[PDB]
Amino acid sequence: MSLFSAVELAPRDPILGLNEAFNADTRPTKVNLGVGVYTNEDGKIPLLRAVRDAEKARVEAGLPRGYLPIDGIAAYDASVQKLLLGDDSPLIAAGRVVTAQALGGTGALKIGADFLRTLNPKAKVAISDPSWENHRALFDMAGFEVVAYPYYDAKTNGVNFDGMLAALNGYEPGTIVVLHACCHNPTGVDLNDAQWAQVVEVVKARRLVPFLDIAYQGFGESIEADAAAVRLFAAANLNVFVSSSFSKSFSLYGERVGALSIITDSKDEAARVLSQLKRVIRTNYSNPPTHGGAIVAAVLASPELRASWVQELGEMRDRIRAMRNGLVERLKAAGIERDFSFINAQRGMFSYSGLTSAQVDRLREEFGIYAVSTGRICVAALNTRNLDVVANAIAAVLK
Amino acid sequence: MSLFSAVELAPRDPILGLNEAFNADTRPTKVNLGVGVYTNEDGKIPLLRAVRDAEKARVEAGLPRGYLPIDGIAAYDASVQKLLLGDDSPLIAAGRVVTAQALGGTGALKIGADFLRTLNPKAKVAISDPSWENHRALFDMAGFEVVAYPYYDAKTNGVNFDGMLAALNGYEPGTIVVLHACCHNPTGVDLNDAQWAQVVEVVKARRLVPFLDIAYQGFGESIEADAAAVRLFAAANLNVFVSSSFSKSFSLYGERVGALSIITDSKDEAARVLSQLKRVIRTNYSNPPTHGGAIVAAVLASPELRASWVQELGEMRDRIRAMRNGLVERLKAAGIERDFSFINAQRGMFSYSGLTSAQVDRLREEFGIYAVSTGRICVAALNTRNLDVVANAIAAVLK
Repeated sequence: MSLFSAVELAPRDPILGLNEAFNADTRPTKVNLGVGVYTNEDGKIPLLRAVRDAEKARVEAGLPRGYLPIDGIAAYDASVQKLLLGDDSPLIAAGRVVTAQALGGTGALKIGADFLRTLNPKAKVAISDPSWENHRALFDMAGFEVVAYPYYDAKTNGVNFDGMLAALNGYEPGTIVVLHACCHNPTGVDLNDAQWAQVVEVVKARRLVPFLDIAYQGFGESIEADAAAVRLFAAANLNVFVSSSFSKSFSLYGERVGALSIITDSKDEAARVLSQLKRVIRTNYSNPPTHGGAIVAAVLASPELRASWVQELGEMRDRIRAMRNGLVERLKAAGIERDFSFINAQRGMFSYSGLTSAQVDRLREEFGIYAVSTGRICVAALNTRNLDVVANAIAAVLK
Repeated sequence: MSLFSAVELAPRDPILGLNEAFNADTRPTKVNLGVGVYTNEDGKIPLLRAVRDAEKARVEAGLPRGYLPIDGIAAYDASVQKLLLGDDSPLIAAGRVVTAQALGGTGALKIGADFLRTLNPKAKVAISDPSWENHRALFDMAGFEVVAYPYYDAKTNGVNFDGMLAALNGYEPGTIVVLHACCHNPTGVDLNDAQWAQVVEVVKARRLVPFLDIAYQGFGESIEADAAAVRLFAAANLNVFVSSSFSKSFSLYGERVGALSIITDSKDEAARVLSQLKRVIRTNYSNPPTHGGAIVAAVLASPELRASWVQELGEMRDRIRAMRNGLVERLKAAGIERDFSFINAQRGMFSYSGLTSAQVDRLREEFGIYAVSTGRICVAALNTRNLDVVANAIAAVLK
């Protein structure tokens, strides 16, 4: 009968079990492919040059640290909109886009979810099959029933687009559809620009609410190309929600730098929407933190710093591609039955390897190489120092 | 039929209107007593020497920015507990205290509220009459009905403590009672230590859930004394929620550094409670920002920095005291018959001046002194350069 006596232990994230086993493994050569960050060859997170440079310049200014506005640093908010929509967006010019700084991509999703709940608390939320675990968890906690649209096709290592479109073609008006812009998490399987056009047409025709989640702008093809899906929705004169993150693109995970952007029909509608979004932020955490956002805003505003960022993010994009192709080449040379060509078609930090749970267990026990029970691997955790070890271990497990 | 067509324009924050008026006043002797932050003799928000040093050390170290644990930097959480409960707390030793890094005091209130809603969604929340405006808004948005206990007594400039106790004695088991630990915001009227003892007794007897809000530890009497209310609840073996903030005490408003602490009955219960708190954090913003928390942790861990902080916090405490007494002295010298003793009895950044709305209007129009319509003034906005203009204006409006 005490206040907490009925409190249960929360469900364990299945990652915790993987990390526990990895950590207890006394072999000095072990590889964790279950992570969700981009690492360097020492298994550590890089500090980007543009970030280091910006921080060094800013700390010398010794600035006071009063509160930011509820919706964050205005210049940051403006730079985010241009990064997403393009410098010459007519929506920006018409004052139709609302952007609030947020606590990463996660925070943006939350503030969007909470605002959406006030608009129509009977709407359902549709996510990809499968999706980044916190999509379902976040929207369910925000009060929504969550359903999944067909997406990943294990038989083809691609997208079951027919199943996706058929699902969308059955959703009721107001259903919130959570769409990865690119670099699908956790599978790496992405839609092409033509499949995106069909998605936009159905969302429009059925009055669905698209909620784009763009956490990897720059990891797919290019900074500009990776925004394509967001811009297609923008061009369609839809109300669109966009959660964006700089956690990965700036290697700034732990500073919690993202944004929620909403496309509205008018300046007046933008003002009303922002006014309500401010309430939802203020009663959660008042106003956002300064450091991360200030640094991203500084990098984006400086031609030199921005060019350094573009270059480095491109090197990260390209290293992932080199690892993807190196794994494919090696598994081919190894004489494996399974064709791993799909690894080059998948994009971003992850791939669904297609290893069975049994094969993943063998890979761990026999070789100290840790993949997720789903077959997920973080290709961003491969480097020239472990690539051959990993490829040879896979070749061994696959017979 | 459009998605946002029913969205209303939220009511605008009245303080913005006051600030904009203040900024549109051309009189260079104007003073804004409607603010909510500490400023120094020079009228600036201070960057504390200890923070300057910790920040410089952090940035120049060139450190990467991986994700923090969901519950933040463990060393920071540990330092918070000892700051609140004392180094030799037997509850800390027994593993009974849960502490999660939070997005300021506000964020701590939010995570606590969301957790409480899962425990018992029918509980009501009782706040002081009056209270920091975001108390009512935050708990309402989190799904609670909010009531107010009698507290500030306009006729005595003190506390209606009989009314307060009568209210608590009428509340049902499970009622969450939000209690300012010291430096009451917005009145500056605090409970004495005999009063606190009775509040603990009633909370215990009536099975109420105390939620302490300690945003000004160090601004009342001392760092240790200011935690007395918290320690009294801890000593009574009650399950107590504590939102603590470093926004004011470290002058780190814009970095969002605070914490939620919860006293539980056992190490096992602490594990189950923490796990649930993690779930509430993860589905909100995933994990907290690093920069401000790293700075606080460093200050508290570095003897030389901690000592600098103690000194400088004491100087802020002492400057407010100097402003309160300097105001009282000048009003007496100006020949005001009213007893302003209460300005010296009241503690922290705010006082209710007792001016009527119409007297506040005249202070603005005639003298360019901007007070809130409630008569609230920020005594930390006074300094030696504006004390006479403020005292002379107040005297003019009071015969």
